[PDB]
Amino acid sequence: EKRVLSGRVAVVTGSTSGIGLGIAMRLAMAGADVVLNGRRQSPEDSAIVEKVAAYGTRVRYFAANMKDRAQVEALIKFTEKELGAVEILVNNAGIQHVSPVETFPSDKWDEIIALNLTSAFHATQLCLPSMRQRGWGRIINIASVQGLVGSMNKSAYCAAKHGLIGFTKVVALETATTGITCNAICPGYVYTPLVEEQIKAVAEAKYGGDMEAATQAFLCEKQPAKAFVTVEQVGDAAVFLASPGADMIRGTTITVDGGWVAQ
Amino acid sequence: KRVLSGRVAVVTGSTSGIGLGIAMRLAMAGADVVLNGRRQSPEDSAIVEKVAAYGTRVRYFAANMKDRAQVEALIKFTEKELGAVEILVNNAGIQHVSPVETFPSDKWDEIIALNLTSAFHATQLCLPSMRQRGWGRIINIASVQGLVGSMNKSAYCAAKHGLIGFTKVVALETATTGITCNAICPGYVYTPLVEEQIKAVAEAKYGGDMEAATQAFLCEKQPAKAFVTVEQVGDAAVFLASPGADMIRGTTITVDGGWVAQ
Amino acid sequence: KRVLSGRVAVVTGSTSGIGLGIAMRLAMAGADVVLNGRRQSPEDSAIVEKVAAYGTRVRYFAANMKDRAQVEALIKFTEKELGAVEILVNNAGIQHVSPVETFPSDKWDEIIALNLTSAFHATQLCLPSMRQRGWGRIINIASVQGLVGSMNKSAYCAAKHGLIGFTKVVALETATTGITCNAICPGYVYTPLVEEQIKAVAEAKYGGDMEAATQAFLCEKQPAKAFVTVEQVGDAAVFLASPGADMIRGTTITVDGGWVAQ
Amino acid sequence: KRVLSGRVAVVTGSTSGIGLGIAMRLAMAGADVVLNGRRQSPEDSAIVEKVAAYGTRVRYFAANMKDRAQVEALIKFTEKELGAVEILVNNAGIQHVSPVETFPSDKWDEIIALNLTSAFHATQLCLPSMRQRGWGRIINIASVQGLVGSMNKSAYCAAKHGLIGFTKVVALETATTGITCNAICPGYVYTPLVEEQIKAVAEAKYGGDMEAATQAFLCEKQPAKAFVTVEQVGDAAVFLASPGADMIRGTTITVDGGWVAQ
Ligand SMILES: NC(=O)C1=CN([C@@H]2O[C@H](COP(=O)(O)OP(=O)(O)OC[C@H]3O[C@@H](n4cnc5c(N)ncnc54)[C@H](OP(=O)(O)O)[C@@H]3O)[C@@H](O)[C@H]2O)C=CC1
Ligand SMILES: NC(=O)C1=CN([C@@H]2O[C@H](COP(=O)(O)OP(=O)(O)OC[C@H]3O[C@@H](n4cnc5c(N)ncnc54)[C@H](OP(=O)(O)O)[C@@H]3O)[C@@H](O)[C@H]2O)C=CC1
Ligand SMILES: NC(=O)C1=CN([C@@H]2O[C@H](COP(=O)(O)OP(=O)(O)OC[C@H]3O[C@@H](n4cnc5c(N)ncnc54)[C@H](OP(=O)(O)O)[C@@H]3O)[C@@H](O)[C@H]2O)C=CC1
Ligand SMILES: NC(=O)C1=CN([C@@H]2O[C@H](COP(=O)(O)OP(=O)(O)OC[C@H]3O[C@@H](n4cnc5c(N)ncnc54)[C@H](OP(=O)(O)O)[C@@H]3O)[C@@H](O)[C@H]2O)C=CC1
Repeated sequence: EKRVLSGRVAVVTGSTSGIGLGIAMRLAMAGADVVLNGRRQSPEDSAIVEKVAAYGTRVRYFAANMKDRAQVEALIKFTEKELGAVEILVNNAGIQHVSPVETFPSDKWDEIIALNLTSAFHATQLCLPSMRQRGWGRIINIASVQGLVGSMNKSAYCAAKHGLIGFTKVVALETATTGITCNAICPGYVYTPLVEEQIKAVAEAKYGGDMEAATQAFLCEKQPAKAFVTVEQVGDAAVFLASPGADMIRGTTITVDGGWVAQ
Repeated sequence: KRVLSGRVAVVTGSTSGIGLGIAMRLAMAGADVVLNGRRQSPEDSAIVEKVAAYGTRVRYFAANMKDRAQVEALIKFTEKELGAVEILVNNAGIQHVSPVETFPSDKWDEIIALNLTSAFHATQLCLPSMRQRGWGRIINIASVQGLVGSMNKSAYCAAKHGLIGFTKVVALETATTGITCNAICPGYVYTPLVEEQIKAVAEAKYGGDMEAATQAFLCEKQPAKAFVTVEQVGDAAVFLASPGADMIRGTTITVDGGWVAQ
Repeated sequence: KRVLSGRVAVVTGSTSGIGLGIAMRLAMAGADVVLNGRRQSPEDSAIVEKVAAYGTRVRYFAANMKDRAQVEALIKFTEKELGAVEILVNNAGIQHVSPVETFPSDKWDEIIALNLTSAFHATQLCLPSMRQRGWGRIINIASVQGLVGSMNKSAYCAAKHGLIGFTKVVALETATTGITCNAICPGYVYTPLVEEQIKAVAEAKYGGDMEAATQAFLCEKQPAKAFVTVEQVGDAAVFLASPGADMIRGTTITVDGGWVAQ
Repeated sequence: KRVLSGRVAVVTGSTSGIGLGIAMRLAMAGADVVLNGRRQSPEDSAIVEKVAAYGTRVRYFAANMKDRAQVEALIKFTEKELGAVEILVNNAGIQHVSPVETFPSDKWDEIIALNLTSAFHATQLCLPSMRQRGWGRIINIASVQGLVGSMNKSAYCAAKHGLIGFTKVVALETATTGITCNAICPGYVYTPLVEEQIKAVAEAKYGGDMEAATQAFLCEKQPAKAFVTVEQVGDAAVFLASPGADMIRGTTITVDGGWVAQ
């Protein structure tokens, strides 16, 4: 019980890649046991368990599609069996689809709402009773600057992320007199596959295949620091929210965005 | 000579409450109006007559906004009867009060479907004509609950926050055009949606006393200690639809007696 | 007849720009108007005639809003000439562009004094009469720079943020009365305050090319790629002063071409 | 080996309350610390000893932050005793509760001077060294009152709103450097600044009952029904000063028991 989160059991959805893996790493570094998650029996990154287990805590991986409420429940029940009560829930799994509103596919709209907002509701609902019984909990929702402002061609995603922030506030208010907090982190751009795919698409469509020009234009359109936020930095924000100094941080956004929301 | 003369408006869920008040004010300002609700015969049998009193063309079309095909049928009906949809007011909406832990899955899905996704469907279906004609207004009826949270309203706060985010994106995609998209955020307004909540509170806490329950409900959130009216929400819709609001884009007009100010 | 018929309005700094545009729209809506600037002889010698074209009573009073005693003289003049101040528009404001490191101390103080503290002085002096009469409108001309920051505008963003916080408190202190207080937050409007900035940018970056400098200046911040007009800011003031805004309290009306939405 | 080892911090108004809590947390995290208040002999004779318990270099310098020449003296004292100022915490602040109508002109000016303008003076004096060194933290202690309004706190809400606006500008002017600027927004914390307000309420409304007044004061605004602690604010400052916060720029860290969430 030396490190700040020693003994706490965390679940990070969509932690085979990107921000989720970064968060899982930082939580383990801080002493938490961690359950990793994605859709596949074999993640594309075969080393994720080894990477997170390097910090001396207990780690598991469980394949579950967060768009299926029964699989969300399976992920929580597996954690309870393997490691113990879920004490830190990080709702992170998420997808993007870029399109003008007029031609935004109906199925893509529904999919983004299902994963990026409703899945967080399902998991939070499943975890809250145990947290209430134990008198402690953290629900950390990975929103976006796109939950606070709009961007062109991201209608479904901005809607889901705004919704996720509204959901965050309600959960925090319903738990405000308890040792359970609920907060959201709002990253600006982070160089993960979700962003790389977008930059590749505009590089081909607009910049003659020049990935450096496309990266600079994509980043600097929105982010005054003219640099990406890192997955380690988002993880550090998750560790902060999970720590005792954040016992009275409730229903808020921690924006880690290079200045995007400031202007 | 009226400020919206000749404009064709569609107001979803306009058989009752705020939607009907908006329709009334739009017609007072000279717009033709298509009213809408789920029923072949709305409960209020005089809604067409009440809105038609201001000398504009009025229609009613029954369509459930949770069904994309019926949203499309509403838009096509308007195009056929009155002409292109120029003012779209996404207003139909529902509430369900429950703690998060026991919030029914189907009730969450229903609230997201109507209070957020149906606005996406109707906006998607109306924007092409608006772009072709170079003018439009999309007015989304959000809530103070789209800006802050309240206990036992997780789905509704989520949907209304999401509706405001959607508003911003549509406004930005149209920012260099004659189309604007904005949201109105009312505080509490005394409609059946709120009356049913006050009844539940009166029965649980105040021995059925609606006078007492209404004041307790209102004063928990609304520093003016008075309700916002359907006419006031309609006046905000007229303002957003008028030429003075050509450069109001992607914003919230909050009409809430001070709720968000504190 | 007209919505503000007979109401007595004071618009500070209404010899130019947004203030004159607000005064014009308030007069068009039927209000009597007191115009105000620093000079006995405003640069624009025609302001009283331009505002008086709408058939209401118009006056001019020279007073520097940075001096509480001259604020009081303006209110007293209005009370003697036209009657009690019913609509107060706190609009006079200045700008100074500089990095924080070299921002002159006296310029910081001057911006705080005019763009924030003068609104407190005028509001304090007008509220007793509004309370005695059971009605009032205080309309504070803020900025998008009261909601977000921009480089090289530390004092102005501070003052305008402060003005928005002040607006909320005044609104909460009057929430159960017939007095409201709100702010309007324009984006860029083509006034001398902005033209001077565009001139500086042109010389620093665009070799004196006003057109190039004007498109760069706008499109850095304002997605509509067009200026907001003084008439549009005036129409927002009329809306806030009307009966449909009786329950709009402590809020911002953002008229900005999409700036705050992204 | 601790996360802020070797960094030199200055915390203004750190003889009491939140400022002392921040100083303690920064030192626990490895920072050298300069404490500050108005008095040659602070009321708490032990502040230096308490902060120095964590094995870092600690100093105290008496200076009134409303006087730009004394802000400069504090910075120059720090440079001489400990080295370049790397972490600046603008914390010193005062409160005055009064309705707007009777708010004393002098108390308004005093609150603006200390709660807003002093942060500008100290920031302006510290930035040049931070830019040369390529690293810095400016942490401004705002309030939930910088994000929303409360009755009878016009000057304070204005100043704290302005401080948040200033924070954004400084962060944008430094966004491509190793300097960040951010604000912490606490809800109610049980310091003398709050205890004096509760005593006023108790004597005015609860017949001297401090326990009743405390619960009413707290529960009107703060859904957690508990006070935030000076240690928690300090932990937020340590987080902002840490490497994980290198890309947190121009934002608010709100530590308020849910106040802004509703
Ligand atoms: N990158 C950025 O700039 C920003 C990202 N965010 C948010 O960060 C979060 C992570 O995104 P990021 O790391 O960027 O994107 P990545 O695509 O790198 O990671 C996405 C993660 O989600 C998992 N995943 C996808 N669909 C499902 C599903 N249906 N069920 C379970 N797991 C799933 C993937 O795992 P697998 O493929 O193994 O199933 C992967 O682990 C998202 O919520 C995103 O909105 C917020 C702000 C900025
Ligand atoms: N009342 C308040 O305090 C506030 C309300 N709002 C918003 O105002 C909007 C109107 O609500 P309000 O007037 O209060 O509530 P009402 O219940 O009074 O009106 C709801 C309207 O929606 C219609 N409706 C319901 N479901 C559907 C559907 N699936 N398809 C089409 N029409 C439908 C009803 O018509 P029928 O029954 O005839 O089908 C009725 O006309 C909602 O979006 C609500 O969220 C926002 C802030 C405050
Ligand atoms: N232009 C823009 O893009 C935006 C402007 N604003 C705000 O709009 C308001 C008006 O600015 P705008 O019209 O652009 O600026 P202008 O410079 O065009 O007008 C400024 C007005 O203030 C008057 N004035 C200046 N100092 C004083 C003083 N001490 N006492 C009394 N009157 C004074 C001037 O009158 P005289 O010289 O005759 O004394 C003039 O009428 C300001 O508060 C500004 O911050 C907000 C958002 C955008
Ligand atoms: N307490 C709360 O609930 C909240 C407080 N805050 C903010 O926290 C900060 C500290 O507040 P809090 O700790 O509560 O108040 P305290 O009154 O407990 O402490 C105030 C500190 O400021 C010092 N001080 C006062 N005037 C000056 C001056 N002119 N120059 C230098 N130092 C001065 C005092 O030291 P000395 O008397 O020795 O000079 C004391 O150290 C303030 O900015 C306040 O607005 C924000 C949110 C909530």
